[PDB]
Amino acid sequence: VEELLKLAKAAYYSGTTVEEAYKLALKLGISVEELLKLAEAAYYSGTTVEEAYKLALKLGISVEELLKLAKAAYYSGTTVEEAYKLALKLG
Amino acid sequence: VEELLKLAKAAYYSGTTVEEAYKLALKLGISVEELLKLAEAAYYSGTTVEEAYKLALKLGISVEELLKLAKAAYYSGTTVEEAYKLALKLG
Amino acid sequence: VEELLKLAKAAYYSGTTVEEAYKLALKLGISVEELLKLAEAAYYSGTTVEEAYKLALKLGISVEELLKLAKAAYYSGTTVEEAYKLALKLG
Amino acid sequence: VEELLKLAKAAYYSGTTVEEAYKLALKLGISVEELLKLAEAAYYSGTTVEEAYKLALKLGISVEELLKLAKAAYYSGTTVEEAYKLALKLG
Amino acid sequence: VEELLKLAKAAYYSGTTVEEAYKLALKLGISVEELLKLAEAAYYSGTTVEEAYKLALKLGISVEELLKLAKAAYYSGTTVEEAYKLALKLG
Amino acid sequence: VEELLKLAKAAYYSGTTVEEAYKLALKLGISVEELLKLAEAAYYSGTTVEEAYKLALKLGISVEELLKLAKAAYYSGTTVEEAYKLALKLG
Amino acid sequence: VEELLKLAKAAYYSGTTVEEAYKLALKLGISVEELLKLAEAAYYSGTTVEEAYKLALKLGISVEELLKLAKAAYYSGTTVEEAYKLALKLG
Amino acid sequence: VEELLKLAKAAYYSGTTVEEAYKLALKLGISVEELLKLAEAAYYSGTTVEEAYKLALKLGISVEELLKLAKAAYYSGTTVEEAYKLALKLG
Repeated sequence: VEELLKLAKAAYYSGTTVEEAYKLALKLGISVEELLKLAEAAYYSGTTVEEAYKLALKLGISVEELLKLAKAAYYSGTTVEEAYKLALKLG
Repeated sequence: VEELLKLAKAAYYSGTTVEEAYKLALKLGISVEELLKLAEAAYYSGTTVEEAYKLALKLGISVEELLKLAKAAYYSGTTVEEAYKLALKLG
Repeated sequence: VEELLKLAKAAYYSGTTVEEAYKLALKLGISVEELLKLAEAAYYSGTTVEEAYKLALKLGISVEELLKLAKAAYYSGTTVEEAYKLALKLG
Repeated sequence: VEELLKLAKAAYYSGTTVEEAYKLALKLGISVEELLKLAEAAYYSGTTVEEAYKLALKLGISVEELLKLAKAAYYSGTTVEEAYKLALKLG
Repeated sequence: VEELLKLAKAAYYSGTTVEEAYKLALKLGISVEELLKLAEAAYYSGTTVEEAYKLALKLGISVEELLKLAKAAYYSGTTVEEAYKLALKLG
Repeated sequence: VEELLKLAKAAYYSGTTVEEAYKLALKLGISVEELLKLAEAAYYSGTTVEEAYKLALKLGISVEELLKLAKAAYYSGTTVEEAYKLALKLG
Repeated sequence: VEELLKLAKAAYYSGTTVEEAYKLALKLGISVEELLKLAEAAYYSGTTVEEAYKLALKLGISVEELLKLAKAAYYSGTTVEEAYKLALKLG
Repeated sequence: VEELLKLAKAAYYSGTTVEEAYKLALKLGISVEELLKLAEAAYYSGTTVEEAYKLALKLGISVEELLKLAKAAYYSGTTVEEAYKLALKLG
């Protein structure tokens, strides 16, 4: 029932349903926790979940770091990529 | 004094007074913790506490599982029963 | 520096200054933690700190129990004494 | 990404940007944690981060103690210096 | 407006909304400061705010000590409990 | 030269020039500090400075409280008015 | 060791080494603090340190006023001289 | 709980565990503050904590001066010893 609640939260974030979220979590071969993180991230950044996961592999990072980066980017008022580049520019 | 505070929180949730909550806790033969859980659940679902407990026996579950089901149902925009059926449907 | 902050919080709650709070803490022979608890309590109940402390002895309880009783009373919409009587009526 | 988030919080608090915050952290030769602390302090006290740091050296104290003093001063309705003088006055 | 800002920080940290944060502050009968502390703690530790609070009562400690333990645990790469056990082990 | 720098910051925020900012600060009969606060606020909220000042009188508050409310609203993802109403609803 | 650190920060700002900075500090007969201020200024304005000091004598001002003028000019998007003329124009 | 956190930070910096850091703090007969300073220093210099502490005696200075020298060296791009020699060359 817990995973279901997580899925319901993710479905809330992505504006979709719970079944779609469930199939999407399988498609990307991930757990519901990672899916929820990616949901929060995608919501704070203003993109989709799949785009989020793709950017998460592109920059070669985990879902937590990506969520944190999406929050940070939301604060600073930029995209996640600009925020990563800024994270590296200062080392 | 702790149980009384629990009862006061439950009274906040259920919109009643503390004595009604106590007599209700006797009626259903439950503890103040279970009563408080059922209160939160009843708030998230939009039903009464007694209705909540009855649904908790109907579906043959605990108060905690019922609470989780009420949150899950609250996000997706359905009732607790639809949430139970969906909880079994996806395994 | 911490104890001073406790005194400043208590002074905020009781609407007085920090020196007054300190002297009140001396007068009643209590610690700044107990003073802060009694301050919060006094605010939730809508009385002074001294009234709160006197009520704490009247009912023969600790500062923690009194604070919990003040919270409970804040929720239920009654006095701390009525809440105590309700705490006894239900055992 | 964590340090970047700290920098984003500090940049939010100080109303500046994140790069400006980092360069400010270089100027004063401090860490991002100290920078964020000095930011909070500066907000509760109503000064800049640099002013906060100068006041922090003036009194020969740490950033944490200064933060506590800024909170205390914010509550009591005084400046950080009067709060220090009060910190010594009461021993 | 200040308490509201604290609630907004806590709501940002916990990834929820502000109203949810307030109702969460009622549920646990705590102040917004304690709520924010428990939020930070929950972030550094990787748990919920409620889980954080339960762990805070389990060990019979304050919210500040718990926050410090969550930071320590985040740095050292352990749980908050192992950090507590380490806090006692070294005396 | 300080007031001029403040005016340059405000002109940065409002996307206008320094002379316009100066005449605008006179028009509203305010100091440059209040103007800068209103600039930050108007930027975080996505409105003009005059609209900001008008909302600041409408709700009968100061410039600092309004800036804090604009930041909070920026975090929560709502307008300043909804944030004020939420600030009152919970008391 | 402090002055050396100031010199190292100044060396960061001016992009040179520490010895060049020291000999430059002798050349202009100034202290390391003034040198550091002039470094920051030179960075914000996009000129050299010597150019900065020469402009500081040209306009007959201190290093601090020149720094403030460089920031002010940096926001509005003009040179320090335009900023001086504008500083006098508005009184 | 604070001293434990200092030890955890130092353990982060030195890449070891907290117990190792504690035993190192005993071996060298120093406080956790000095240990943390020496940790930061050792990180900025790219050596171990013991090397840093030995270098602190070699040059006959305090932990603060050594940390400042490590920062300076980090900026200028040299070793702590070369930075010390530069600190003496300029008097």
